[PDB]
Amino acid sequence: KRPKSNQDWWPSKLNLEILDQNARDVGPVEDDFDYAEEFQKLDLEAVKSDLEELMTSSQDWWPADYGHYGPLFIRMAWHSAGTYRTADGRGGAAGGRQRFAPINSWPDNANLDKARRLLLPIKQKYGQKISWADLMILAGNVAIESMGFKTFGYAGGREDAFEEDKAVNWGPEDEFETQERFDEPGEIQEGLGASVMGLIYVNPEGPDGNPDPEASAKNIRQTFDRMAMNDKETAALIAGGHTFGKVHGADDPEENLGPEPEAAPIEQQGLGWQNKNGNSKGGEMITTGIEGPWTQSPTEWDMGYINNLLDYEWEPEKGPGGAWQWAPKSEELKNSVPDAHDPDEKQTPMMLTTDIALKRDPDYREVMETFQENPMEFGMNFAKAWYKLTHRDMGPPERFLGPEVPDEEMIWQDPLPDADYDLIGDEEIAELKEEILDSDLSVSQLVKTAWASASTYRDSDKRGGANGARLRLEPQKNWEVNEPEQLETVLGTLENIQTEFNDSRSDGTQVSLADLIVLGGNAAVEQAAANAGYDVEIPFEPGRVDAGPEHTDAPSFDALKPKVDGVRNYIQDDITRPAEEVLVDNADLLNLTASELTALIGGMRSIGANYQDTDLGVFTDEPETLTNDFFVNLLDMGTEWEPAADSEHRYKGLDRDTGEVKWEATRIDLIFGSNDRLRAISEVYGSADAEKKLVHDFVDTWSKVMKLDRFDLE
Amino acid sequence: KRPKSNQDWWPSKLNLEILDQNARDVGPVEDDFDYAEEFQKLDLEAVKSDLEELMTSSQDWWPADYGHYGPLFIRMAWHSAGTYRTADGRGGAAGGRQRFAPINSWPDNANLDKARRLLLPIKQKYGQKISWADLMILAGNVAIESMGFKTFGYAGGREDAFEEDKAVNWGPEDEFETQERFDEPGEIQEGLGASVMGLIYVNPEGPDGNPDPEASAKNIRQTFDRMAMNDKETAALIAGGHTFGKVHGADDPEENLGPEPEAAPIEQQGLGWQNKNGNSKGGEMITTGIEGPWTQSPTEWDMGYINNLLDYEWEPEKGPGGAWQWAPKSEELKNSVPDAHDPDEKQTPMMLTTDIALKRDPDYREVMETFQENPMEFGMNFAKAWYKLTHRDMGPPERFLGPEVPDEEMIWQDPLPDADYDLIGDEEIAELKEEILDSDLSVSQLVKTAWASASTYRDSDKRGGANGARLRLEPQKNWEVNEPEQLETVLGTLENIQTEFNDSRSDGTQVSLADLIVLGGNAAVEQAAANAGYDVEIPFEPGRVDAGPEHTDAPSFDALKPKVDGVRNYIQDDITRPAEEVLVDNADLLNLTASELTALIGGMRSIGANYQDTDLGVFTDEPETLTNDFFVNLLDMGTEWEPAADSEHRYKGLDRDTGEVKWEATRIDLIFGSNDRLRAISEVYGSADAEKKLVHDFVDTWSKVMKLDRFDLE
Ligand code: HEM
Ligand code: HEM
Repeated sequence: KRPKSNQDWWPSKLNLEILDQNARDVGPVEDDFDYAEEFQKLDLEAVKSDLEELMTSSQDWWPADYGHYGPLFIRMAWHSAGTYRTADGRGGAAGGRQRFAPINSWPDNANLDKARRLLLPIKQKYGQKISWADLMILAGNVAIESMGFKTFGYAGGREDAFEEDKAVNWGPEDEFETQERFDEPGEIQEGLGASVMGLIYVNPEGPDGNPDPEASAKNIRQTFDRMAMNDKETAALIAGGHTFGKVHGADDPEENLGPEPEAAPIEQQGLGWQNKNGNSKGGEMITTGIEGPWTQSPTEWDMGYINNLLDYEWEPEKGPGGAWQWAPKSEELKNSVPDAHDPDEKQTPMMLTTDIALKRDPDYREVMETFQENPMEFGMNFAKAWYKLTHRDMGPPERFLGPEVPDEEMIWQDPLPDADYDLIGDEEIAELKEEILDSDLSVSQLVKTAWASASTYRDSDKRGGANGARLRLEPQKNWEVNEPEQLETVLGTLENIQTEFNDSRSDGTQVSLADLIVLGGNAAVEQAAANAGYDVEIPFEPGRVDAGPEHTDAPSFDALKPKVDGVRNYIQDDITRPAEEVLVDNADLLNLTASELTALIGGMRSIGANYQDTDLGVFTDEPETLTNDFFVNLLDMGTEWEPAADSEHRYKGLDRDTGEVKWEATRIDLIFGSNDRLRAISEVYGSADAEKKLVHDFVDTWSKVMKLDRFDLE
Repeated sequence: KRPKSNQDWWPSKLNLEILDQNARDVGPVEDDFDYAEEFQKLDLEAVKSDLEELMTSSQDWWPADYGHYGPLFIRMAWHSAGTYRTADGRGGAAGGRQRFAPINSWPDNANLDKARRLLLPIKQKYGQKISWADLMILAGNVAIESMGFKTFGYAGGREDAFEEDKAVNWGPEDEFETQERFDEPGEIQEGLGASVMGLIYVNPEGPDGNPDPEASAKNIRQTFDRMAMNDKETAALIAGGHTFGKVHGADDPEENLGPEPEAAPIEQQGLGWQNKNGNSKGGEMITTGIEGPWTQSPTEWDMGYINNLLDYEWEPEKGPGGAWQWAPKSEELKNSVPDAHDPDEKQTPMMLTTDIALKRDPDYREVMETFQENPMEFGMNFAKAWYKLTHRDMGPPERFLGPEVPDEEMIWQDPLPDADYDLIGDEEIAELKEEILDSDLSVSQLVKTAWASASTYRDSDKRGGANGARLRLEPQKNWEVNEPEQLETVLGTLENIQTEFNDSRSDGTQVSLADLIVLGGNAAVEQAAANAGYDVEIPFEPGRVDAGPEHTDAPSFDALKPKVDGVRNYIQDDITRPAEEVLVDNADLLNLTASELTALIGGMRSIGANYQDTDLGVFTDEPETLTNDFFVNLLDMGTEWEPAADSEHRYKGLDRDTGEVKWEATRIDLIFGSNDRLRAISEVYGSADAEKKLVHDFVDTWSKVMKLDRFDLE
């Protein structure tokens, strides 16, 4: 048989495997392989041209609906991106992870295995010059254009992954298609982008299986919100999407379909959901168990969805697949649509409960009425929403590659202004460094501030970072954890230095505040390393610009607000998970390994950049002196730890003999002396001959983070 | 709140996580770090001195029994190495994985956490000069020595790991201290080195908690047997070991012992089994539940154990912990032992069912009585057994470091003779290759033999390999998988070449057959790459020697016989687990990553090197031509797969269109097209631009395997 993981014996075991994924890069791709350069060689048109032909080139193992694969492809692209949550920036189409488990075997993704397979020849024909990730999205764009609708634009740059993202928590559900995340529609558990396990957003039949339109709209609203989309956008996407294709439910899924890809027989070769009677189906295709098309020309762009929905009355019912769907009360629409694979046959259009919801909900109804009224208005709303949906997790404008990239930059891209001046030289740097070090700013003020600036970055959707100095703008400048008043004192001193330096210059040379913040932090760290007798030259990359409120959709940054900050030992008093889990989860967003996280926090405590300047976890007598004191003192058996009475996050380190309190700390600090893998790393650094190693590891990690968002020069 | 791994949703999903461990090296240690080197700097004498000192430096947080930690440390090293199994070479102490879960939290390791803790100060003092793995075994040694007994020797070199070995399969059970592996004592499930999940070998209370000295001996023998130990060794170890220390269990641990390390509070800093009524008590100490010493002088080496067990008779009785144990029927030995912690108290000796199993079982008594007669024979066997027990998973002599390594090289180290001649230069290396390609031996044959010669290497215990050429000796020359008669022929031709080469040498240069075997493969791989238009030169390391049958424990090599071999597509028709699972398991013994495996096999099928020259998986038109034809043809949807009629491992690839039989394959071939992650790699290599990459990735993987045992170069 198979082994048994440690998570099985102890459920609460810290999941450090998410950090290990950051150590190596599974897959056969070279380390020095620059995907950007490869795509830069791709001939996008030839690919789009080939996809054009595929659109109507039906293979027998999965005959095209209406002799056109367009609709199916669209559903595939939309699902590839639709798993995206704003809370952590994970999911999405950035890695093309729909291809790996568990996503590839999600109920909602039924038969998308066949759609991906169809792209296999083209994918092999261009090879590394196009990722599955970029390809699935482009397959949607081409599909949409081929059926008569122009797209706002397209961009390449999405690098394929070679495994699932272990960091993503898809929910508490223990079974697919079931939910334990909401008691009332619109009341889903924090951080989740769906209302049901295995589904992209909501249950197509209605909440909890009930054909309640009004209720459906509440979950549609919340789920989409948690995906960075409003009413206009949601309505446009749902309506523009269902303008094409159909839903397949010839018969009940729970009896006619085989195991999902992951549970399928090896001779299936990655496919799954094999239909008992056959998979080369047409008039018997089953996907979700719901049957029928939405419009009269499922392969053409038009006002078919909106007109069918708004101009006719619909009644709930049980379809041939035994699932909820709606039909018209009139005989006008009956048999007005040709059968997906048959000539001598017509089909009556249908409507999902989630569709009736755009009509029953009063706000979705205004928006929909507007659209029906102005096709041009609905067209662009859909064009722009589609473009945002499929590029939302790619990062700033610098990352979007190719000839079809819109000259216009959207706000959600968190655009950065150009630096219209000359970059400071090696001489100005040392100059400004001393200037800063001469101010009344402590090493802890400079470190804390630079940490607040760069720590907002998250590798999941390439958002945040220290470039742009958004830390001084809303909402970051007012986040509790950034100690607003404290931050203001520091930012003032730096802005003055920026002004003074900018004025005295007589050659167009200027220095951005965003740049000074980080530099002032490298200086503080160097100084802390100097107070311990270590000469270190921290690499500084000048070039960061200062973004303005006009380049910041303030409300969207609230998503990057940390609930826990290891480095500053901050724990919001309401988190559900234990501090350490969030610690690890946040660490993963900064691409840290268990070791890098360990060196960071450890080195930090010796310095003392704590929130509200506490001493929690500061196991040293010489603060602002970079040493391995944290590990040495933490591991001292002479000291014993116990929870602090009437405390929720505080712990006391007592002398096992005298009983006297020696230190105070949190789970963030203690986790490195309890978890077996981490304690093992704390022993290396806590050894008598490793201080220099720690100093250097801490610096490396500190430098890595400061530059995380420096995409332009990667 | 934690990501529900793909493991739960699909309990049968291939576990590629073990191959992922080979892609990266978790832990804060530099790539260019040579432990064996940092070790050479270590003043071993200083370490031993501090170790003997620590032996009588009791810590208030865990008082030293009898005022000496020696016995406890002996157990620590005992359990540290006693988890080794010859079947896969896993377990052991060569990595010191006792520190990591699940091992560190196994019921049989209760309180061993305090034992490893007592060694923290020392480990810290010496840092990278001594690994935890080497320190634990060195502590057991030093523990015995200070108790009047010299050790046969000691060798450092065990590299510290920073995580468990996810590749180890400890058993099918779903709970600790319960077994579902054996009905009758001695009918244990093959592949397992213990009779009960969570134990090192067996249950100290006898099979299923039943004090049946006879049945206990039946398992005591199969366990030690599966751990490379015979009767004499089994008796000496157990007896010599129990000549020290006692068994603790003042009360029932089932109700007086806190959570095990992994499930203990964070304040307990990695420690576990917190005594409910005072952990610093000492007098009140609970570990396994059984209470009492074996000898009247627990801190003195002598015949106390064998004397008490043989000179008197014992009877069953539930001890002060609810566990089965024995005591003297006669009241002569009553209070013959001083109390471990109470200066004003005495205590009566006790024996475990495992200690009575040695008296009852025939072949055991014979040994025990021979020992009692000759105290020296007991010594020579125990000393040598203790040395074999703590070093058998470290590899050949090449890997034994330090100033205390015995000069006499043991048989279990699988010694290799010294080349008594001059190596061959690039000049001769070139000739030899051109000469092997002039023979009538085909690429297939050459490639196949080289693989048979090296594939036996396993990273777990560093055994097997192409150096020594055991392939031509017993038992390997007669392994079904090697095709004896075929192997016979190939070697003959190679030997004739070795001959004609050595005889023509006007100097002292001579070529081993071992080198020639590997030099044949390399040249054959280059030829195959040449027929594909790629000119490649594989790096070759001359210097291997030919081992003789004299210094070869033929029987102990059966554990290296594989039941599956993807390169040659060999599948034993008795393997319980699915072929692909074994394929992965073995690939881990070779330290290959998902990618490497994939390239290896895919490239190999284009060459055609199957067991019995079958056309299984050979999806190519031009064999012995290294290309990416395997991936191109495995991925072609124009082909459909299905299980073969009346065949266990066979699958046929028909033409979706015609229905004509296109290819034939086995799960080993088809897995690369079914598993999500593996398929991701196959698509890379099967692209219209991957061939050259595959050829190079193939050579590098092949070149790697050929050198797995070349420690001498490391
Ligand atoms: C409130 C969120 C929505 C709900 C619950 C939902 C619903 C569903 C259901 C149940 C199906 C049928 C699949 C099948 O049986 O084959 C389908 C697909 C389809 N979806 Fe939607 N979806 C949502 C929206 C979106 C968006 C946001 C768009 C695209 C911008 C779009 C896309 C399409 C197209 C083109 C098809 C038909 C594919 C074909 O004919 O193969 N969907 N959807
Ligand atoms: C069939 C195999 C054996 C069984 C099931 C077994 C049994 C046990 C158990 C139940 C304990 C006591 C744990 C406790 O209460 O603290 C103990 C330990 C002890 N064992 Fe064994 N053992 C085997 C053999 C061996 C071997 C081969 C060695 C090492 C050469 C060894 C040496 C020791 C020592 C020195 C102690 C006492 C530790 C102390 O004072 O704290 N044993 N054993």
